[PDB]
This record gives sequence, structure tokens and C-alpha cells, in this order.
Amino acid sequence: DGSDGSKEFSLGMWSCLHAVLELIDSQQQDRYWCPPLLHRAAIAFLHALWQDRRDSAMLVLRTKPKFWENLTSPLFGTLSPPSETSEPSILETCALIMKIICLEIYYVVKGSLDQSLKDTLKKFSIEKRFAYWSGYVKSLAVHVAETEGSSCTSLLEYQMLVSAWRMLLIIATTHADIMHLTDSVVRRQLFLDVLDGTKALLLVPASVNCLRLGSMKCTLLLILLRQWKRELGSVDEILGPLTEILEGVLQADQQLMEKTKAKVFSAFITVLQMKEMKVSDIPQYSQLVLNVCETLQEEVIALFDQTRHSLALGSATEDKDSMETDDCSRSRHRDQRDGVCVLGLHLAKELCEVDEDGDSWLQVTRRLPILPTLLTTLEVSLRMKQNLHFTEATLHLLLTLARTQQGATAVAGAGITQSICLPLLSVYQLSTNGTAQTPSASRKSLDAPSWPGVYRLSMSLMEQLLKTLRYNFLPEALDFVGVHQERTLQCLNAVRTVQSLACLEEADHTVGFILQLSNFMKEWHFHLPQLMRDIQVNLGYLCQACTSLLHSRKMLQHYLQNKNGDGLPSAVAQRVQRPPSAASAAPSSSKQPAADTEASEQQALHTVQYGLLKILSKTLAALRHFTPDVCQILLDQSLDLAEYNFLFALSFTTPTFDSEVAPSFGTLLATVNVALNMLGELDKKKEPLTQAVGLSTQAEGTRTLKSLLMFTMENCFYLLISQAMRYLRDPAVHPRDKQRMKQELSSELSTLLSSLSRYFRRGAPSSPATGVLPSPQGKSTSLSKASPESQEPLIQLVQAFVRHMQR
Amino acid sequence: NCERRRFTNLCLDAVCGYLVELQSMSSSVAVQAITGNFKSLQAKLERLH
Amino acid sequence: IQGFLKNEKDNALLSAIEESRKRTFGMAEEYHRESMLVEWEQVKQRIL
Repeated sequence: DGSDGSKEFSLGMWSCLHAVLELIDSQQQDRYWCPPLLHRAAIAFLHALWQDRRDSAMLVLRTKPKFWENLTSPLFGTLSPPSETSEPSILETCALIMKIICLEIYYVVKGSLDQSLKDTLKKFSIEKRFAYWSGYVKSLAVHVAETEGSSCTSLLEYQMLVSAWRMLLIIATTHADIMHLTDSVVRRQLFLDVLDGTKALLLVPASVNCLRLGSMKCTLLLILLRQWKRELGSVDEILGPLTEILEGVLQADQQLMEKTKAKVFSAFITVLQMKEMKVSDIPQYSQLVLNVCETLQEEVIALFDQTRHSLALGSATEDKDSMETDDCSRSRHRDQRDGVCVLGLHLAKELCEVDEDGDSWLQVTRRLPILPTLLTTLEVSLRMKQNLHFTEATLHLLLTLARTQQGATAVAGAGITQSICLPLLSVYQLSTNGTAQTPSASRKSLDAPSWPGVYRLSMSLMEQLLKTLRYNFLPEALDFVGVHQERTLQCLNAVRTVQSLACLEEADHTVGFILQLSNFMKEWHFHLPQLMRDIQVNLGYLCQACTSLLHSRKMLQHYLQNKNGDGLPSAVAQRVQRPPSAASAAPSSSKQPAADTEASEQQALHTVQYGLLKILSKTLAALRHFTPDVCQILLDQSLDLAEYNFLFALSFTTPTFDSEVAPSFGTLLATVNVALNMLGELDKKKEPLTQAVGLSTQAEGTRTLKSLLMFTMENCFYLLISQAMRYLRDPAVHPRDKQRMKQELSSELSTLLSSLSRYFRRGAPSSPATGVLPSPQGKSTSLSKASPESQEPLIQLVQAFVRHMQR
Repeated sequence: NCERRRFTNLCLDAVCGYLVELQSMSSSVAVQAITGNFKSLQAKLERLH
Repeated sequence: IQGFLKNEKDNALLSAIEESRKRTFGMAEEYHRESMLVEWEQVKQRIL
């Protein structure tokens, strides 16, 4: 019994551990040679006590003087090489001591560990025993590749030392602070000894033992690679042995080596992700892309018929009880995120960002039937709502390829539109049998794989293919917009009700594809003379919705807040009257609210305001292609007006966020005032905070948001002038309200141009502004620099229109 | 197409190596001619890059 | 410790696929987002 209500345990007069503690004492091994098969047996008993969580014994060993010094003393010995006849009970002894160290550092979470152990791990690092045992578990893995096909007896003890060394090193990354493994040169040696020491076991494709040990070290290699992807300060030493490991792993059985092909592709993706690289660098790139695409043709065909046997074996059940542990025969679904198919697609999608002209990759895919092979499996996956990770990964590879003229023509010539257009209808289609909605939409990432994500990537792929191929993908884009016409019209409206960031990310691609397609207005009007006008109307309401939300920044904050907290119904209401007072009293306790809540709500609000601004910019450009150009409708009187709709109503009322309110010239005047106030906050946030490090991309976001804010204003002014001339010409628009239009726009374009000229006399981000900026340096004539007062074209064009309204 | 700009470096570096070797040799009419041939080759590779 | 070594293998497969998918989405959006502005500067320099 303890003074503090705890129980003490002690090694009593008949404890077995008194004899175990003598058998391992270095300071009696100075006197009585404990032969290694007996030291092994004493250490095996200590491994079981640490495995089988007998902590009432472990506590009573942790408290023994010299325990960790005597117990670890064989790890401070030296061994003969594997080519000399050492006693394998010593290899087991060292492997079992490594297991005890692993279990103790894992269970005794980062604090309560013994100080003689903490300074023993420190001693192991100072004596560089990491580098010694690294070199030994390297050479012992070459020796197995040199002695398989002989009756090499100690192979089980060799497997025990290789598995114990794997366990020790994954703890020496995650607990590097307790293992004292903080020398990046020793980490680089440990990585290369695990790389070479994996290669030797994977270049023997006939040896089940080498394949097993090499696949187990490949599990270590892949962890060390990711935890050290800042200290492996060269890439080009790693790619060679990974190609040699791949080409060995492709000469061996798929049913074992699935669980190695995946690890090797996962390593290659991680290595390509460390450095900006080109086809000039990579060892045998033209064979590596062959090896990867031929592996993908095992995988995508095995997935294709897996998705067809799931179409023949009808009405399996929701078999929901089985609390059972890691056994065989239960079937391998190939649509796993870490499956060889899905990792091969992502590796191909990294490698397609290294070959700039596509000229190296197309010299593989002119051999292999692979592009239509991917599309036929995608076509079934989309029809069945099966194979989500593969479906998304295939669309990622296609979206990478569609950027180059060689990749886009290869994707189009593979039949892309047929294998997506009708299958993709399934994805967003709902069942008409209405039942319960499951609220389990917990806070996962916006990059969690999803069926809406598959639709967004299909829209992004058609935005990309039409941007690259134009007239040579225009029928395909018209059939696609006509088939997807419901989802196109839904997503133009979804911003009116579902202001969530994942919905804004769908709407921007829908308006993006529309912005690529409205370049072909007369061709679109010939084939789809309904839908093009229904899109003009819904783009009009999307302009009203985005501008009223971006203006009403408090209503946007409230629409987020009122969809970020849940769970209480009540009704019936009625009224009125009064408190008060009072008691009382006491006591405690003190936590604070997190300012990180106001920071994260503001960061969500700034990202939602950026999403709404992208959509508004794309909408204002897409709508401009549905009006005659400002130059045409100013300068030619033979230009017809029946070819062009009224897209804005003759009001100057500011835009309400409001269900039926059609967009107006007051909506356009509000869009410019929104952009002026946002630009007018980006030149407030300029006070000198310091000592933060590591974020570059906020400089780029401060650039791209400012060029976007210009694009929102300037296409809005093009719509304003074009539609104002569309009203001022027209023979039915009443002369009273033509004169009203001249008057109310002559006032608010004058107030806006007075505000624009009060901004631009600071300089927009430009080469003239950068040339005017100097003062200690860079000056000529007296105090001038470059040349000043080159004006921006909007300030001339809106002047010319205001002058002509004042005629 | 992609190989060609890796190869013109390696060919210039190798031509420089062979020209260091040749310029250590006893300067016979053959060593003089081949030093001319490799510098004529250099003076074309200096346009292939 | 086996569940932890399962999880370390899982994160050592899973995470670079999300880094690759983040690269595709970012490099597609950034190419549409800047092309639209290089197209717009070609509009402004025509207006000038």
C-alpha cells in the first residue's frame, strides 16, 4: 500500500525475474559466460512480458538499476558479417531487444519513459549504432539474395531482425526526439541502406522469401521517404533504384506483388512531388511511362470485368455483422484509393506534367490501346455509380492531357464525349422513391473523393477541351450542353440557395464551360435556340445573386452562420414583457473563447467572397458574348437589334438578394461599387507585421484577386454601355425613358469615374506605375520617373460614352 | 525530341574530354588533324543546343 | 503498435494521391484563371 492510495509491486522472494536479471547482467558476464542460446531465452521471456502487456512486471523492471544498460548491451556489441558462422540466437537477441525498445517507446507516450533508457538511446545515437545496424540489415539482405537456392537455415532469424529493424525505424521517425535521430546525414544513410537493401530483395523475382522481405522493407522505405521529403536533398539518386525496383517487381506474381506495385508507384509519386523536373532528368522516362501504362493495362481490364461480374451477380445483401480480423479469401475491390489501378493513374498524371509538348508520352500511347481502355471502364463506372477513386483519377489524367494540343487531340480521338456524356446523367440523378436524408456530412475535406467532384471534373474537362480544340470540339460541346442542360440550369441557380464552397466550385466550372461556348453564339443559337436564351436569363439572375451577396457582406456572413449550427425546432410565437433580478453565486472555472474561431469564419467568408467573385467575373464575360460589342453598337447603324436581347431591366435600384428580381443597370452600377470597395480593402491591409515565415502564395493571391477585380469591373462596364446603346437605339423604348436613361447613367457614371480616377492616380499594378515609383534613384528631367499619366482604357471609353450621353 | 538537348551537352563535354586527351599527346600530323576534326565538330555542336 | 504501423502504411499511400489531385485542380483552375486575364489584357491593348 502506497502513502498516496496507489499500489506498489515488488519482485518477491520467489520471483522468476531475479534469475532473468542475473542472466543478463554484464557485470557477472564479466565472470560467467552466459552462452547466447540462454541469453536469447531470457530476452524472449522479456519480449513476451512487453508484448502481452504484463505491466505489473514491466513497472517492476523499469524501476531496476542498470536494467536498460544491461538489456541493451548486445546492441552495443559487434557482429561478424552474415558470411561468417555467427550464432543466430544473437541475431534473435538483438531483434527481441529492438521489439522491447519499440513496445516501451510506443506505449509510454512521449513522457514517463525512464531516464537511463533516454540516455541509452542518446548513447546509441552518439556511438552511431543507427549507421552500424543500418549497414548490417543492408548486408544481411544482400546475403539472402546471394544464398536463396541454397538450404540457407537461419532465414527465420534473418526475417526477425529485418522486421524488428523496420519497427525500430518507424518509431525512430515518429519518436526521433526520444530516439535522438536528428542528424539528417544519418537519416539519408538509413534511407539509402533501406533503398539498396530493398533493391537486392526485389531483383530476385523467383524467390518468395526475397519478395516477402523486400515487400516488407518497401513498406519501411515508403514511410521514411514521406517523413523525410525535406532532408532527402537530391532526387536523382532515388529514381534509378526505384526503376530497378519496379522492373524487378514487374517480373514477379501479381497476386503477391499487387501489395508492392502500389508501394513502388506511391514512392515514385512522392519522389516526383519533391522537385520541379523535366524528361531531361528522369532515368529511362520513355521506359518508365511504358512500365506504368502496361501495369495500368493489367489493372483497368481487371477492374473492367470486376465491374461486369458486379452486373451479373444481382442482389447481394447488406451483410453488416463480422467483427473478424484481417484473414484471406474475402475479395479484393480494385477501386481502393491505394490500389495499383488508382496509384498508376496518379503516377501517369504526375508524369504527364513532366513532358511539356506531350511528345514522349504520345510515343508510348501510339503503341498501347490504353486511352479507349480507360474510357470503356469509365463509361461503365459512371453508369453504375461504381469505382469512384478510379473514375476521379481517370478524369484527372484526362484533364492534365487536355491542356496540350497533342493530349487534347488524343483524348478527343479516343471517343471522350460518348464514354462520358450519357453515362454522366446517372451521377447527379436522384431516385424518385423518397426516404430519409442522412445528416452524417461531418467535416471532411473538399478534396474527399465524391460524385459531385466527378461532375465538376467532367465540366472542367469540357471547359479545357473546348479551350484547346474550339471548332474541332464544338459539336461535342453542343451535344454535351444539350444533354446536361438540366444540370447546367440547376447549377446557375444553386448559388441562389446553397452558398456552400463546394457548390461555388461547381457553378464556376458550369459558367466556365458556358464562357468557352458563348464565343460560338450563332452556332449555339442555330442548334439550341431555346437553352442559349434560358442560360442568358439564368446568368442574369446569377449576376443579381452574386452582386447582392458580395455587396451585402453581413447577409453573406449570416447565411454562412445560419448554415454552420444546427438541431433545434420551435414555433407558435406571440409576444412580450420584461425582467428582473437576482442571485448568486460561486465558483470557477477558467477557459477562454478561441480567436481562431473569428479567424476561421473570416477565412471562410474571404474564400466564399472569392468564389462568388470568380463566378460573377465568368458570368459578366459570358453575358458580354450575348450582347453586341460596344464598338459595333456605337459605330454602325445598319447593325440589327433583333439578333440581341435585353439582358438588364431599365432600373437603377441597387440589387436586393431577392427571388424574382431581374438584373438591372442598378445591378451593374452596384457590381462596380462592390469591386471598388474590395479593391479599397486590399490597400488598407498594409501594416508591418513580421517574424512569420513559410507562406509565399498570399503574394500571388494579392495579385490574382486584383486582376480579377479589374475583370469584374471592365466586363460590367462593357455590358452597361452595350445594353445602354441597345435601349437608346431601339424604336419601341419610350423617348421619355431614353431621356431618363441618359440622365441617371450620366450622374452615376460621373460619380463612379470620379472614384475610379481617385484610385488610379495611385497606380494599378503595371510597368508604368513601377516606372513612376522611384525617388532616391530612377529620376530624370527634375523629379520625373519613366513617364506618368498614361491612363487605363476604361477611363477613356466611359468618358466617351458619358460625353455622348451629354449630347 | 526530348533526348536531343541532354545529348548535345554530353557530346560537348565528351568532345572537351577527348580534346584534353589529344592535347596531352605528342603532336604528330594525325594528333594535329584529329584536334582539328574534334574542334570542327565542337564548332557545329555549338549550334545544336 | 500494429494498428499504428497499419495507419503509417495507410498515410504513406493515401497522402500523395491527395497532393496529386490538389495539383490537378489547382493547375487547371490557375490556367483558366490566368488565360482569362491574358485574354482580357489583349482586349484592353486592342481598346487602347
